[PDB]
Amino acid sequence: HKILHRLLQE
Amino acid sequence: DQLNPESADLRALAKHLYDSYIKSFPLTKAKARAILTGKTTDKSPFVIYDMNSLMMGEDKIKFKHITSKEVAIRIFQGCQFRSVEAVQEITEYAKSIPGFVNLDLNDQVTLLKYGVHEIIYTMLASLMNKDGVLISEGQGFMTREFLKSLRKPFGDFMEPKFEFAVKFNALELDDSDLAIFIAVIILSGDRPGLLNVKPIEDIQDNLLQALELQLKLNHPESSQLFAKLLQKMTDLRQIVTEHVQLLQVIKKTETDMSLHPLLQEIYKDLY
Ligand SMILES: CC[C@@H](OC(=O)N(Cc1ccccc1)C(=O)Nc1cc(OC)cc(OC)c1)c1cc(-c2ccc(OC(C)(C)C(=O)O)cc2)no1
Repeated sequence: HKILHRLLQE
Repeated sequence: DQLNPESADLRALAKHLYDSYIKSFPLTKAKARAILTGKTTDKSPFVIYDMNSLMMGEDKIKFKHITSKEVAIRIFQGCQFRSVEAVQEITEYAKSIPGFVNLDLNDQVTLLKYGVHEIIYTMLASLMNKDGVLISEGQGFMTREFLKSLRKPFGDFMEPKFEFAVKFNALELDDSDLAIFIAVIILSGDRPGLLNVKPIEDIQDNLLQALELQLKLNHPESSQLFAKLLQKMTDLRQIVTEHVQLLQVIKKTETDMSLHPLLQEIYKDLY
């Protein structure tokens, strides 16, 4: 889940 | 406090959620209702009711794209544009839910994966009346009839959402109520593949208590509004089930189409 992780990080 | 809340703690939680909701979601139910009933001094939304008005109106709606495909496909691409932004909005909101960012990062991902579309369809009702939906932050109004009429199976994405929304809108929730309800949905301890259910259920317990108090206070006349609302959470899962089945059809029957990478990621091994 690359993009979701990125969104959660910022 | 968050472990053993009294009324004041629950009210504080409600208010914290309301404030972060205002910050996260550009168009509130308040502003949408003002638009939908004409009780506002902004210019009216551009009405999109057929192929020609779509064409005339594409000018007036936030939709970034490369480029002419058929009308159903163009609407579907629009829906992907909006859905991706909505997922971003909901993800920002989720981070404001007390305790959420302290969960195992894998569980945060799983809660969003399953929760986001449920939240999208919940909040879609805020933008709807029985005749259509506000799009592009209230700049556009796309008619229910037009959306319903799209060639198969694209029409079938649309009408179930409206049917849900008219019933849901009968509950007369406001933004302060919705802010808590959407938090409740995100913190669902039964999502497939959660690693550590207990701290998720701890947070949901508090949210549910906060929702119940908010509904008692904000809707004192509306007896058992908490209970009817909880039953809508299972209805939302059925909307998802049906929606995923239609996406699976599209994936096979429409070869040029492909989902945005974010949306592929959400749907990959969902259930
Ligand atoms: C029944 C009301 C209708 O609403 C719209 O058409 N909207 C509002 C909307 C859509 C998607 C998510 C939230 C809100 C809409 O914005 N349409 C729209 C049409 C357009 O036509 C060209 C252009 C456009 O540009 C921003 C937008 C709708 C469509 C859907 C829907 C949602 C998701 C969907 O599939 C995808 C995007 C792959 C997904 O599941 O994420 C397919 C259809 N949910 O509601």
